[PDB]
Amino acid sequence: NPIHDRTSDYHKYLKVKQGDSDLFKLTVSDKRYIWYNPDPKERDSYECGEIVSETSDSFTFKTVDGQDRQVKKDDANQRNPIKFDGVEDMSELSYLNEPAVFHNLRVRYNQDLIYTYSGLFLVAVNPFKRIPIYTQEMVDIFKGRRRNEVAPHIFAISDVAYRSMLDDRQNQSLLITGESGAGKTENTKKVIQYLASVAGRNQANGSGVLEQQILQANPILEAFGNAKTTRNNNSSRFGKFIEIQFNSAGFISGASIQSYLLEKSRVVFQSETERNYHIFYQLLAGATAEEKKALHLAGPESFNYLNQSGCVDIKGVSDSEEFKITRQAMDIVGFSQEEQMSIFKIIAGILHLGNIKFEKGAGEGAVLKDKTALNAASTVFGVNPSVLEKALMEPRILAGRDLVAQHLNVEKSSSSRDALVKALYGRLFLWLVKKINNVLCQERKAYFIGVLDISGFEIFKVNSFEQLCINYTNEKLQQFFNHHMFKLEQEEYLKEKINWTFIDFGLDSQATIDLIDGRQPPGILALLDEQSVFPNATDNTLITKLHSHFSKKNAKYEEPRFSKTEFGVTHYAGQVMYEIQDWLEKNKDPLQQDLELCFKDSSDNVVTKLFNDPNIASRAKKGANFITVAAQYKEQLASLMATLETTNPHFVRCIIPNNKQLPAKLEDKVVLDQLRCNGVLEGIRITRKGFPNRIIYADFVKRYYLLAPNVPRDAEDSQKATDAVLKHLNIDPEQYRFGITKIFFRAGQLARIEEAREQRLESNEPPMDFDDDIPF
Ligand SMILES: Oc1c(Br)cc(Br)cc1-c1[nH]c(Br)c(Br)c1Br
Ligand SMILES: [Mg+2]
Repeated sequence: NPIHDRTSDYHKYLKVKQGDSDLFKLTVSDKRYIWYNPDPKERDSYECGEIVSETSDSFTFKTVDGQDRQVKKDDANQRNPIKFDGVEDMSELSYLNEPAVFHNLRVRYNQDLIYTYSGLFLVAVNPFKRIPIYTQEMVDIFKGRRRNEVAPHIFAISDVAYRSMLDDRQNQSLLITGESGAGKTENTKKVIQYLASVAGRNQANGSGVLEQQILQANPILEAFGNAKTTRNNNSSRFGKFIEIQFNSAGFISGASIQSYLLEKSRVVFQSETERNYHIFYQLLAGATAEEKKALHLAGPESFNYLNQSGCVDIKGVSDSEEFKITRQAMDIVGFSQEEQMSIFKIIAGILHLGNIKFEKGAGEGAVLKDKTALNAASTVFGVNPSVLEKALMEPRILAGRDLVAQHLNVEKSSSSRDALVKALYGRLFLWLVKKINNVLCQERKAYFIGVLDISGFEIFKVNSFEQLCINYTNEKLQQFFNHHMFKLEQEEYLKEKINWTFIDFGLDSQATIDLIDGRQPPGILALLDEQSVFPNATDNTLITKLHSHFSKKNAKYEEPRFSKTEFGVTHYAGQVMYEIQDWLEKNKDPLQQDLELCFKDSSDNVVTKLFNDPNIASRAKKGANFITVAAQYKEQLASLMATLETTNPHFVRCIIPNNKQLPAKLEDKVVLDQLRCNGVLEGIRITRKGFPNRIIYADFVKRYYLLAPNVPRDAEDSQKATDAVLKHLNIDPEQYRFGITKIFFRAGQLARIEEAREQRLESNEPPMDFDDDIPF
């Protein structure tokens, strides 16, 4: 067994290295140490000092240099006995404080051990380097193992979820949190892998093929939906809820993906040093010359949407090599060889349209002198060039009931062309997602395990509407954790009347969540929508309204003194200053009907669908206007949170080590912030200070029954049989507390008492054998 062979890759890569004699001499030392601050100014930079002397309320230690300071014992950050350094579960630490909890993560991380448990939830500090812990071999190890039996691993919590789904017959979900570039997506993938191989049919195409498809899906989505931002080379610019469905038996019956809030302004604009979506870069430098000549493609720097950020390559990635993998996945899912081409015709077309140059006519209406790009785009799109032209600069609109044709100036024509682009892409993602889900969804599920993988919290120099929506979400998920961890939990202890003194773990971002989506009184997204429907409304009228409502009124809000177009929101992960520029047209999402009228008329069977399929081209109507971006997302989100609330949640807090995407560089001010706002320690204090073990006296007969002399799975009070089954074994009763519909146990006490009789081969079935028919 690899688990026990201290030679296996399992031991080499998942277990902490055996120490040496010097270490032992140290581990048994009688000395006591303190975690202190060499420089008060910098709280998060700690040094280990030896406690030299003490008094009733204070410790006195010597610093690294040699000077001695004291500190009242209450404000002392005691260092845990070094036999703890490396603990796979910080729930066990004797002293639970920031430097102590950070030192364990340092120790383990310096050993390439990225996983550690902080109670019921797992932790994952980005390695920023590959580690052989996700092989089929490591998959097999974890399958069917109790969490205690094995080391912390994304595969463990997955399995744990699985058993719980099968056992309680309750749907489950894996919520992976983290800021931008912390591992969420990487860990997301492992959950599927493990879940696909462990609960899959061993390949009967349908179930070994259905699984290959499920697996081949993500690369597709990551090709058109991910990109290089200044915080991650593979940033997920759209969230998603992946659902893995199981039949009543417990085998993978199917899966379905639900995309969310895709940053579609990226196709037309990328900040300095970033990249458009990979998809463009792959097809461009990865397509056959024959294909290269059919879409009139050329060098990335030739296309306006790709040559502006000053970055066309990603250190370590081969767009051509990646382009292949993409086509490889499209085939596994089911995409036709025809469909795929359109996909690229549409992408080539999105590039050409962006090259289109509008110029001032003799008058103020813009003109197109060069038709080269206009026709290239129209050509591969199956549309009519002159129709497109007229649609771009002279869109017909209604004046009351009149039909007036507009004549956009350069500025307005450009923006229209961009609206076309973005609209084109957004539909395609949707479609690609839509198309895909029909392959993977072909049987009514019995149960499912949801895997939420969103865009993490981000703070760029210019933060717009997308960034507000993104952080709004990251704030919503965070509260989902708080609620479940402290709110629901404590609320459970209160009525049981278990005599639980309420604790306020100081974690609650309701004020911030309210300032954004609240309706009455109106939060930010409310006034925004309201401004979005008023005729003579402008960005200025908007920030002013926001200011008007919240400046010097709301605590999570701030009106800057250095700007008249930015407003600051205080998030759990930090304050974020938002530029209000373009929020109106962004929230309205405009597109000229003539353009939409121009594409429905497309010869290409893929494009046509984008503008004709109602669930692709349509848009809800909110009375006299269409539904706003801010309104549907709030709606989509609320729907998810509704879906989430109906499951049993498993948390995984991913932690970025530094801000340089570098391995072996765990910066401590960075890590500590994350652990702080994430509420990790608080997440640990609650499991320690609480009784998380709980079962009614009915299910008490499930495992604790014959414990004792006489006292079976049957009785007419099981509350009578309670204090008799453990009392006989005299289990500390100060460990549990019998409040009243069921009974609680403290800190995995159910476990020690479990193995008391669990790993009991003494009478477990080796009494039959003593005076058998061995008597004559
Ligand atoms: O981009 C547009 C536009 Br300009 C107009 C409509 Br009507 C729909 C889309 C679209 N965008 C995303 Br994103 C999705 Br999903 C869809 Br449908
Ligand atoms: Mg991600």
